Amino acid sequence: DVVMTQTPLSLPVTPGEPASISCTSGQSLVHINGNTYLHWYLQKPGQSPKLLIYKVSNLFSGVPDRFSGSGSGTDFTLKISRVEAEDVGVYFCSQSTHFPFTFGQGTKLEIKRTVAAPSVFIFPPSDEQLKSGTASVVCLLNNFYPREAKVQWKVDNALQSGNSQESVTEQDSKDSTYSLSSTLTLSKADYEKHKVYACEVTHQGLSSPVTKSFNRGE
Amino acid sequence: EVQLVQSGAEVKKPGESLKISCQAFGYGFINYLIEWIRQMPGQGLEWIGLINPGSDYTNYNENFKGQATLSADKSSSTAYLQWSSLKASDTAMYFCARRFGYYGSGNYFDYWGQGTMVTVSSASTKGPSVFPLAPSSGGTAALGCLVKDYFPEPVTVSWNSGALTSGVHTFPAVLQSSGLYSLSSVVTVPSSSLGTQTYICNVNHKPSNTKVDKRVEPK
Ligand SMILES: CCCCCCCCCCCCCC(=O)OC[C@@H](O)COP(=O)(O)O
Repeated sequence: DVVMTQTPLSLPVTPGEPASISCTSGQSLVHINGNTYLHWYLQKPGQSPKLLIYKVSNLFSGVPDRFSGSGSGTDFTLKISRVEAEDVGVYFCSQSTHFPFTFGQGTKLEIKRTVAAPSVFIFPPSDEQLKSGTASVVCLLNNFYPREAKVQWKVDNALQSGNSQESVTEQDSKDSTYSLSSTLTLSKADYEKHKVYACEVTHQGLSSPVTKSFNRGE
Repeated sequence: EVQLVQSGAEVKKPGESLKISCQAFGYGFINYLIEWIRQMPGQGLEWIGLINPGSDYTNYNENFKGQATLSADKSSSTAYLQWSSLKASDTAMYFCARRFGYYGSGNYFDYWGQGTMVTVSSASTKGPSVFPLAPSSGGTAALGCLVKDYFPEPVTVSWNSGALTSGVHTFPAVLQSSGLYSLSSVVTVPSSSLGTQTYICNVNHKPSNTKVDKRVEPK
């Protein structure tokens, strides 16, 4: 099949500046009929993709002329003359020259803003939950930028592994920040074995790692 | 305006089959080129195949041949996708789309169905438990609700019956090793309000007819 490779995987952009995204196909997209059926789509979270550019360079109806497409054979480029807030989401290249039709893996355009450190919060498990035989410990990283963040769980100074899961919000449309939750899950039997529960957060916005903790009880 | 309407969300067990529909509205269904494309968890687009209802023409992604069967009913203007021997990894949003006409036609369409969410799992319907994420420290405090151990997706969470939206973050669900989902919803509020203002998260899980209001208070 014709593999389509997109770069970069992520593109933080500041509104007003130009942007450019690349798509390479593992074989020529020039059809025997002379046309090149390479298209560009933009998808927003929770929605279907929407067509921006067809056959390399033709703007789909309604698409503003700040978008353009170029390239030939195997190498293709989508460009935005000056980025606007509305341009955010996942860009996919698409080929319909060769069956099976294929797609690139996507390039995510997000808003670049100044670095913002997370506000960190820890939540002990509730009495209610404990009664049912399980303990969830939640660590919240609120309103930070950029998305890269490290959360480590320490239980009585010991590093935890394989017992936590992380979840992340979509970039806030108004303040351009992310928020993140990390949830440590233990049996009630395992939770009452230890005292100190600690969430350690590493982020570009913080001078050094920040730790919130509680002692089981108090 | 041409529209494509797909059948409702499906929950299936491993090994079962499904058949989902894509209903067209407009004359000329027989000349359509209908494609099916699925999309995995915030992931890439996987092309399944294309069908022309006016002829025997079909083309299938080889990777799904003999799981997938595309068909069309010209009398009802409906296209169908059948998928046999479903696996957990077949969990995805399934779209039908009309994008192209015949080569040389000059036709570029961008008609997409609303998508059919398909969940494949051995799990049984179960409503969530809802636990408070209590605030503690005058600046701003965070609080929330942990919505644990439900199936299938989705749940909805509002605060104070939708009266509070500002500063709320409702995280995507994660699938636990038990096969049940879990999510948290948090809000940041003024510290000074904590003594006076009530905070209740309202959790609705339609697939189980579950409605839970959980009051979140300090201590
Ligand atoms: C006698 C043979 C008829 C049976 C053919 C049925 C299957 C047709 C498969 C066609 C795939 C079309 C993919 C595509 O990219 O279409 C673009 C066209 O929209 C417009 O083409 P153009 O821009 O006018 O060259």
